[PDB]
Amino acid sequence: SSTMGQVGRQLAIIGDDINRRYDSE
Amino acid sequence: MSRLKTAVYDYLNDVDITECTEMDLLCQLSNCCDFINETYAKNYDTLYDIMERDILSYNIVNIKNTLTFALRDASPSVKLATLTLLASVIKKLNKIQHTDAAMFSEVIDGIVAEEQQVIGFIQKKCK
Ligand code: NA
Repeated sequence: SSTMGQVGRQLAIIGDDINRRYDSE
Repeated sequence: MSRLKTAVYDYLNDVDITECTEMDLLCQLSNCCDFINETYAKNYDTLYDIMERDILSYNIVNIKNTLTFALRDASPSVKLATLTLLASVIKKLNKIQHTDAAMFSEVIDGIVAEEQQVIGFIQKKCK
């Protein structure tokens, strides 16, 4: 596949600039 | 079914918020996703590039599996990243054939799992 790993990768990124960026350090 | 689930469906078929309160879930969910969408446009651009094949072909089952799998360990901000993705994917597949939120029920089930946390993020932590 690798298509579904990608999306997953990309979603974690966004939710890391969120629930990590403007949260605690 | 739950207040959160009802709101996800509503949002997924953009019902259009009337009567917004700081603690109206649909409105606040809606605001959180528009904010995520704008602030991570470029990222949704990449995400589309990755999924164009699945969307152009109308490959629902893959899209569903892709997102459910993505949702697995998920924290509230990925769950909301995912719902934002799904909203735009729903809209794009409509160009091809009638797609509505029920087709993705199991994804919704995964975006709404651990309610208190997701709501907690929407109200307290989203922007
Ligand atoms: Na529906």
